Amino acid sequence: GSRRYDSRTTIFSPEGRLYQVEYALESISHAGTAIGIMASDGIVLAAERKVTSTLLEQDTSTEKLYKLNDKIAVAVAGLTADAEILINTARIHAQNYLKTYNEDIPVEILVRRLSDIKQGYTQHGGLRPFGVSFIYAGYDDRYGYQLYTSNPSGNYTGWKAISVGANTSAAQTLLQMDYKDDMKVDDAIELALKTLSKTTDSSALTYDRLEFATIRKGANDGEVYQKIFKPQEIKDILVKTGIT
Amino acid sequence: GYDRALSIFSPDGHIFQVEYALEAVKRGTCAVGVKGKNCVVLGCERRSTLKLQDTRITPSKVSKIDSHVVLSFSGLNADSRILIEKARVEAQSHRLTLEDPVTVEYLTRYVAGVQQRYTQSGGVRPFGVSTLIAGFDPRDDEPKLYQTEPSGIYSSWSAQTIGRNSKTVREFLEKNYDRKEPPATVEECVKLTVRSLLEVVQTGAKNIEITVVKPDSDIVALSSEEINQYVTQIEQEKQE
Amino acid sequence: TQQPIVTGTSVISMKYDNGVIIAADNLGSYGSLLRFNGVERLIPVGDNTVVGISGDISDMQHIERLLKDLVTENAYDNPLADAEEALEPSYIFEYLATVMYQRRSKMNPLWNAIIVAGVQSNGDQFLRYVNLLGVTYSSPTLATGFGAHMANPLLRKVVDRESDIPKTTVQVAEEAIVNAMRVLYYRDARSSRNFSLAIIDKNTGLTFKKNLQVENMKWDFAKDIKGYGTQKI
Amino acid sequence: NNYDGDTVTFSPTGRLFQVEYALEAIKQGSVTVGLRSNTHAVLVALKRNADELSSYQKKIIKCDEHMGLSLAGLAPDARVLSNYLRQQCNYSSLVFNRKLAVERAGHLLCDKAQKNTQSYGGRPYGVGLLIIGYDKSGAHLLEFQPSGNVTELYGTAIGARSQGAKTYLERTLDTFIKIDGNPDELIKAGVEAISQSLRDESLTVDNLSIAIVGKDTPFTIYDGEAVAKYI
Amino acid sequence: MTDRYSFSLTTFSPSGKLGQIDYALTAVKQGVTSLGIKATNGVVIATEKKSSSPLAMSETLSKVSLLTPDIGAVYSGMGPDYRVLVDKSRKVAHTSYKRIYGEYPPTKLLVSEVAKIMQEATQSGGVRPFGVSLLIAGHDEFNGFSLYQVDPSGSYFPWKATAIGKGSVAAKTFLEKRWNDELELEDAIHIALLTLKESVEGEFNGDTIELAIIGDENPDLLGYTGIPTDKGPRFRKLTSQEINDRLEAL
Amino acid sequence: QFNPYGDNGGTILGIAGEDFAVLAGDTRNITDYSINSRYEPKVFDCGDNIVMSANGFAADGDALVKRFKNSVKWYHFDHNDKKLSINSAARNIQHLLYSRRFFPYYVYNIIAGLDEDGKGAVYSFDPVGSYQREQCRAGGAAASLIMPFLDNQVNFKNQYEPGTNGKVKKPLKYLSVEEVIKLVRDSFTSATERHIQVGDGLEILIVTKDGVRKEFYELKRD
Amino acid sequence: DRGVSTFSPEGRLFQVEYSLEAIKLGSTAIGIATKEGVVLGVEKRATSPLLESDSIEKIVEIDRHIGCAMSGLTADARSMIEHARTAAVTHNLYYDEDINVESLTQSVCDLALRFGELMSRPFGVALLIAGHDADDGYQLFHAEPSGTFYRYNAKAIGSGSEGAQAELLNEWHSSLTLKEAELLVLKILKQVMEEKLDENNAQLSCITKQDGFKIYDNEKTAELIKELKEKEAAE
Amino acid sequence: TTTLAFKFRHGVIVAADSRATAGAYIASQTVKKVIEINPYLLGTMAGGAADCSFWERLLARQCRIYELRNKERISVAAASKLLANMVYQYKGMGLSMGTMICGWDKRGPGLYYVDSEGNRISGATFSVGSGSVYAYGVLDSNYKWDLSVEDALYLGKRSILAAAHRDAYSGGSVNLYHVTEDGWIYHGNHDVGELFWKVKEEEGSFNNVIG
Ligand SMILES: *[C@@](C)(CO)[C@](*)(O)[C@H](Cc1ccccc1)NC(=O)[C@H](Cc1ccc(OC)cc1)NC(=O)[C@@H](C)NC(=O)CN1CCOCC1
Ligand SMILES: [Mg+2]
Repeated sequence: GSRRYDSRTTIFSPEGRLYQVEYALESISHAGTAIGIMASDGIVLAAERKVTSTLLEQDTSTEKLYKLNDKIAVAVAGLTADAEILINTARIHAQNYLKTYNEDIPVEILVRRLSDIKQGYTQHGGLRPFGVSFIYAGYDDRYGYQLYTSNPSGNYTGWKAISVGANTSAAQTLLQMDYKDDMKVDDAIELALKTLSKTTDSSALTYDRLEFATIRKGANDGEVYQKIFKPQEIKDILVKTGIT
Repeated sequence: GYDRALSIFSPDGHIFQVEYALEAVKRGTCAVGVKGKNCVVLGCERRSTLKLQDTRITPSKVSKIDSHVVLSFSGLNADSRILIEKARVEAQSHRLTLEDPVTVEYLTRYVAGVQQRYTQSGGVRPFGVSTLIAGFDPRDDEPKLYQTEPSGIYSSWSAQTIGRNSKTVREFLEKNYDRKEPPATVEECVKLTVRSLLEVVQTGAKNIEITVVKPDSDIVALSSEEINQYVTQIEQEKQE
Repeated sequence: TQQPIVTGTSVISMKYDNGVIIAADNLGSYGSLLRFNGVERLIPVGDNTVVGISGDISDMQHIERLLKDLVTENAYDNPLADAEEALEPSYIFEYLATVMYQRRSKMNPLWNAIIVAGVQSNGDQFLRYVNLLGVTYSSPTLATGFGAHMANPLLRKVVDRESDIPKTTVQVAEEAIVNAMRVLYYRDARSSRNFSLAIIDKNTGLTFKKNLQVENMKWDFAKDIKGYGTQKI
Repeated sequence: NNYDGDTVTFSPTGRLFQVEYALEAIKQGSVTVGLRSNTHAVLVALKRNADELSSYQKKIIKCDEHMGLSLAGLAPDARVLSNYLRQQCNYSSLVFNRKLAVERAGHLLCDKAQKNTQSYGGRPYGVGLLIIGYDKSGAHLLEFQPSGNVTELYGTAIGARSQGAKTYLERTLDTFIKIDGNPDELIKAGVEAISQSLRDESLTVDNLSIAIVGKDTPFTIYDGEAVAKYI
Repeated sequence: MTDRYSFSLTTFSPSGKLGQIDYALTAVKQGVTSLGIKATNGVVIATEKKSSSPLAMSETLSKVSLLTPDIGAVYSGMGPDYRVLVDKSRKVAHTSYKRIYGEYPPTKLLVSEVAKIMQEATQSGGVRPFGVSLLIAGHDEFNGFSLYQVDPSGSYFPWKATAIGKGSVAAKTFLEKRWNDELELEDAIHIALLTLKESVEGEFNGDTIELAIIGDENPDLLGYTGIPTDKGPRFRKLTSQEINDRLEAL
Repeated sequence: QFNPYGDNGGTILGIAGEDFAVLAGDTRNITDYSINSRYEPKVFDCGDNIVMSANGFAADGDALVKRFKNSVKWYHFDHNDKKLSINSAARNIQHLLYSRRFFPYYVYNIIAGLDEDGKGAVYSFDPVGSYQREQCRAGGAAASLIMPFLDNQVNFKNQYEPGTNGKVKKPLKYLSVEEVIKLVRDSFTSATERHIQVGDGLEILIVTKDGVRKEFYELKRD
Repeated sequence: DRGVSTFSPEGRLFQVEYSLEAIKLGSTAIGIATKEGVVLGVEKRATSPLLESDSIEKIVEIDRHIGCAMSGLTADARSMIEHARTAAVTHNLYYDEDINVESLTQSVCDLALRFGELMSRPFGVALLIAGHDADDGYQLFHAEPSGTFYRYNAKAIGSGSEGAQAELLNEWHSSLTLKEAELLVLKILKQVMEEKLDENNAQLSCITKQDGFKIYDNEKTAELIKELKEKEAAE
Repeated sequence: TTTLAFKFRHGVIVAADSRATAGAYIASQTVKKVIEINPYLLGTMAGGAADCSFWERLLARQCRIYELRNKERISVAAASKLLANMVYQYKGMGLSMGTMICGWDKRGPGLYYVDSEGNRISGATFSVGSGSVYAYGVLDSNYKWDLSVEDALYLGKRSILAAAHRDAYSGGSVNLYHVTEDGWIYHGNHDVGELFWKVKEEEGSFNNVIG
């Protein structure tokens, strides 16, 4: 019968690893590098688009940075199509929470929910896991600014600074070196771009090969603003930090 | 629905998927449980390969199931969340239907039953998780410490460890822990739990987590400095 | 739950020494309208059973089809279908009785009153009643609807108890049935002159009589009846 | 070889190996004998024990007042099939006030076993049954194979070393068929038949199991000191 | 019976590759060339009508399809897969949008819905990925004109101009030299015909080429008058004659 | 509107002796003012020395008896031909009845037989399963006519010993089967006189350790 | 791969035969039936000295008149015990009586072969079901994952089973007392166990008509062990 | 019916009449309205005879499984709650039950009122049934915590009698129970006919009645 053709996506190896999760992580390691850095007065999200073309319409393009709600955003590394499935689920979850409790969803709760969905695909159903790793950048009134990551295993952890995708080993070393606790957003912006500039597989880091975003309390009085950077705004910040 | 039998017997009478789930536990960070005369302490390893971590928001290794019971684990982190959620739901369901909080033995039996169910259900793989469940029964001053594992077997322990290099710390506990006279105070119990982790951990900085549970829903997690004082005193006595 | 539309009136029957007799008129009424005049309400099953049905005709036709299908199904993989493993009156009745009670228990009844008349393998007379409620009973005489009120009293004068059955011949029993049908034609407003009669004998087998008529009727005395009390002319 | 992984697969020569392997489980099972006359039908079964401390596994199961069977192979599968027969015999009584014909009981078993040989996921039944009964056409004996094949016979035997008893019945055919109105003599012929399949061991009091049904005899099972008469 | 293939047929290999998606992309590579170019006041999509037999009436086979009045689609790869995707795309435009908001979806959101359908065929049980790459051109009020590519994985990218299929590598190079941000629609059609001639072997005329545009509103194609706000479809398929007229000025 | 229930009349009576039990019932079946049958059995031998009668709506009564007889059959299959005790049968019948709590069997049920000590036993049920063991019980149409008579002549209620004047009761001396059958016949003869649904015939089933015996007596047919 | 309900060429279900191998690896459990009662005893086999041995529950009550010992993958037994307890109590609800030991055992064994592609595999545990009823008296059954159950006068399951069964072959007779049976279980357990038998690593239990099913205290068992040592040293 | 139960220093008394009614007709006069859940638990029956009997026996089976699973006797609070949740499923469906779950557990003597309407109430004194209103008068006026077992049994018996006399749908006989920490003890069946006259003479009460 059908058993003959079943790959068995949800099994342990003799060493106690989940084959498909490990292979999904191998896929993600070839994806464009995404970096998240958390500061005292905000969060930075930086990400590299993969070998683009001159004929790609950049200003209407979105492959890395997505908005979940007004307070929370995500950077993607892996299969974009898979990520959009999860992103729409997360957007719905955030709205369900808001309808139920009349309060914006705490960041961790949203992260846990998505991570639980990913976990399910590794334990039951016989389906391949989502080949996606997220960096969650968000704010709530309990813990303030928060950075999380989740991977196809459904495991999630909190970070001060973190990278996913390609060259994370090199990128994490550079972040661990120059990061300090009393750091500010403007400094974190510079660190993120410098790290990408050194870890990139491309010849040079340009505006057309980047997606960038910040979450700042730099909004008029006690409130939070999400800024998805436009192509011209990425070009300006590259000149300001002295990369181009 | 996906019905495929993943956990099955082999010619030599082994269920490999359940045994490979134990290998996932062996890979997991070390967890230790020690019960004193009037308390139980849960110690947990934090691997220092991950720095730049935000320790405020990172999921803690010890989880409260109810106000009087806690659960720590070794193995796959994502798998543990599913067991903990189920355990927490059952704990409230028990209070709701029977008007008493769960006993530690009952909660352990439930969690172990879930783990077992995933070893002979179609389309699912076993949990790659072993748990240490500790606490005090309602209106009782006797300490309780149980262990579970992927196969679904569970048992009570005077002291026990699970995870990577658990063989070494179990060796330490077997010679150091005396049943006739267990750690009389909280200090003695915590000290013995830290000592046991220092056989394996590496550095005694942010790699050791300690959680003390006392009777009548008195649960507290020690801080870095409080633990560091234990690490200091242990090694100063060792230099002799 | 429904209401009966096209209906059939009384079915009457009785036991005699060697078998059973059953009869029913050929009318299908539509309320007070005597709509259909050629309706057969006695339905033979094999050569040993006749099922007489009163009540809703659409449900009767449904039952008729179930019985026809029952014969077909019994013949399947059955070399003794026309012998030892042929359908018995008791088998046919219990099947219907099962169906009737199940249907009432779903609040969707077959709006009928049924009498299964026949002769068993061992020569024993079979005569049992079942209706829309699933209520069953047996008696030396059985009748449905108006027949219960008018025919039974007349038929019970012939066979009052079990011991009167061997003393009753087929000629006497048929005479009583035919007389009862005449009485029902006098007094039942939803009856017709035309009727069918069936005899199931253990020796002579199944005799099915169609196109019978009520005859020897008394009407002459009507000419003398004038007015409603005081009128003389 | 490559075509024996499941029941849904024919071999290149048109064989169903899983069904043949299920047939093999019957041959490993303990011997049981069936035979009949015109008035009665008899089952004789050699029960098997695990060891000297253990009991002797029951081989005969009652299905109705007028019908029952003996088993050889996987006992749990016999429990499932006998339970099905019990329900079918019972459906016939409750609905039609009719005792189920033995021939029709065989047709139902055939059809139930067949569904397990043509579908994926399931498995064939691993048991052989000998059904006896008395209905409106007299005494009957049936042999059930889990391939689905059901056969009406005067006498037969299934299980280990069953060929010896089957040969005996083939010689005795003309004699035991005529044993009418004599239950004890018909059982004697059955006990003598099953004796042709014995090696080393002999028929003891807790070893032998007998059942009978007939004209004025409900299906009854005899065990223990009740069969000492026939030893 | 029952569909017992409840498990994924597309899975990660040790190298991290999703084999069936790669193989689907290989099928797209073998497919006939199709392209899309975005102008300032319109979009053009084009492809070759590769007729399987001269006895076959190639007019009955439509490679370029209307999805909504302001959105069109063309493909490269497996034709039957494309046909069913068009049926689903047309339906989802109504069920998930028009029946809710009372208007047709914007290009990017319809593309998003099509992409979702193709992603699900890449993860759901007992199915293979679609063996097509789509080029979807469209217009809506707030986003203006747009052109999107959709791959077997479900990934989609917005393009100024692009090509897919047989001679896509050469065609994309050709488009890079000719494309600018000041192109009028007629200029884009001209460039589309030049680009497409390079990949075609045999006959090159209005009967062997299929070409459609997203441009100005066509009130003559609306089918009714009386409602000022309804001005007609922006999608228009060019006729055989209209193509041949532009091949003389080529 | 369709009424799924009916009333087939009839009356039943169960009396328990020291080492026997009787279950009696008239043989008349009726609807409204008509007679369906003058002899339609209402009390049945269900096996294992248990007799049963479900009085009220005949279609429901026949179904319940049919189910209980079936329950006895499967009790033998499932428990090695073990004998179903009267107390076990009663509990089983409760569950048959309550399984239709929201569409009841419209019957009053009585069973009779012997308990495990060999003494006479009668169990009485309501339509939804409440049962209890009794020494004396009449059920059905004329139950209210008969029960007061049995309270007086079986349990000696309101009867005292002469001379004492209400100070000392009449002692509870057991009854024989012959004395019981007299009370049964007089009960039904009296009921037949004053109740229109009672008459035609009387069939009594007597249960002893030896088995189940029957006795039939004619009644007035008016 | 291959079906879960597949027959081998010899006519055996692969999975059932493989589950029997798992039971051979399990700790020893012994049952002895007498006319004064049935005795059940088990090897606890703690994996470490820190493991509180009294929490090892390999002997279990099903009803007041039925007990149960297990051997093999003991986690698999929990749902079987649960079903057994439910069956026993449910029968008491429907029939106002105790349930027959055979009927209870049959109910447990009906679960056994409910596996396929229902649960995904057979049970990896064997059960010794001991009890008493009025019809057949004191009984001992051995319930396997094949769905088969044999009644026994005495039976041993687990790692030291064939060695223990041979010993039970010689020692059992129809006139055994309860006290004699208790010592006999302790004797054979001590013989097949790896570690030295004491009150902490072995557990006794019995079922009598009067007192019902009882698990023995460690103080009570300790005395029976001391009584055993002295009687073996007596000759 | 009339049923009552009350807690006191020495446990809990449970009393009930024995009349069963079918309109004006007295169907039975020997009915057990007290249910034996387990040796330390009792249940009363008022309203639907079949309903009370069936659900409480179902409760009893539920309680026994509890003991097997948990190696421990169920509490009165948990037992009453299982019943309450069981009947709550069938709320509005026509069930008619008025019950009291009486027992002794780790918290001492326990008494819960549970009905088909959904109420579940812990209390020291309860009386349910058509005659409850008559019984409450005697209870409330004579009830103390420091009551002897002898006096307590009489109070519960006398309270039923008061109701049996006045209420037409209450009577027959009185069944008494006493629940201790060592289990429940049955204190006999008392015919109201004989009991009434006895109490009248000894107590002097019921002066208006002639005897
Ligand atoms: C008093 C007597 C009535 O208010 C009390 O509530 C008793 C309680 C009771 C408890 C257990 C067993 C018997 C009685 N209730 C009744 O007697 C009820 C009152 C009642 C009548 C009608 C109802 O339908 C709406 C509901 C309640 N009577 C019954 O339940 C009656 C229908 N059944 C029985 O009497 C059962 N007996 C009758 C004789 O055969 C044996 C069973
Ligand atoms: Mg009368």
